[PDB]
Amino acid sequence: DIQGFLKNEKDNALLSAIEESRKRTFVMAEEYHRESMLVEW
Amino acid sequence: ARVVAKLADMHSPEISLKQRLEYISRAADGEFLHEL
Amino acid sequence: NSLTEYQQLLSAWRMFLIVATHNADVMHLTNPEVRQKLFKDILGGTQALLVVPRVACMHLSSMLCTVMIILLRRWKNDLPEDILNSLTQILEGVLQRDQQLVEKTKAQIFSALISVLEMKPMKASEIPQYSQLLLNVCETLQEEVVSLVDHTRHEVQKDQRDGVCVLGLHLAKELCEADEEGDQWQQVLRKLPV
Amino acid sequence: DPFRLSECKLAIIHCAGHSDPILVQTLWQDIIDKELSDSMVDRMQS
Repeated sequence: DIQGFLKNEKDNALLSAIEESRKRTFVMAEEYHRESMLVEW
Repeated sequence: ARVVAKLADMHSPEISLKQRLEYISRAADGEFLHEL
Repeated sequence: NSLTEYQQLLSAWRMFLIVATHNADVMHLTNPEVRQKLFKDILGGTQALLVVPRVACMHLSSMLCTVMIILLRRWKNDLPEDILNSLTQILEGVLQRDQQLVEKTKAQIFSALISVLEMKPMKASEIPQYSQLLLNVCETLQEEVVSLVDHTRHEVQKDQRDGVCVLGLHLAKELCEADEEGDQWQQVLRKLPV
Repeated sequence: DPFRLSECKLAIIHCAGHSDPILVQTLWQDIIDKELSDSMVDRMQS
């Protein structure tokens, strides 16, 4: 049933894409806050 | 609730539209709510 | 009266293209032009078949759907606006359908649209009927979600409901990620106590 | 349909989730023209 394989693949692809975008945003938040701490510091 | 719903649903010349609406207002659950 | 004949012949073309994509080199199925022709043709076929209002068309389009899904998954790198409008009308017809038979078709059309948006990052302005698109997505989400809610509540068919749920969730997530201003999202959430 | 209640048919097909573009056009247009009739400025107000 190549269909189910395809669909689960696309779904997990979306999930990984969102998790990665999330981690990237989180790291951006951390680093921006870090530069902010450095300036105010 | 079931009873008042049944009275609201009874095809009868005595239960006018107004009493139907009132019996409704006085009236596995989620599909029941969507149906209503 | 030619129904069973065309049905079997479609089963043949299906199995043929499947065994082809699994070993494209042996089939010499390297041609991305041919790959795209096949994908577009199977899509439009699923469309025209799913457009007829009045059971055969259902099963036929379902086979075509499984095919198109596996095919898009394998040929993604070879794989848009007109496709968007078409899948829009298709999901529209899938909505005007009785629910108990249109589930798999909705899931297929949804994954298709997801592939259509993931194929190229687009802003809401380039999405035709984006308002109507999100509207329908919201309607389907609301209905199916309330349904899954009642289904989980009566449990005081487990995985498929949650699958469709998470699916629509990520779908709307991406749709909102396309609308950074939320103004349309605002009108939506104002229309629906989601 | 028999009494040609355009607004009513619009509400009905809305409750039925049926989508027919030109039919909806006709429903709105029928509402407009029939109202413009039933008050034969007063027409546009109707």
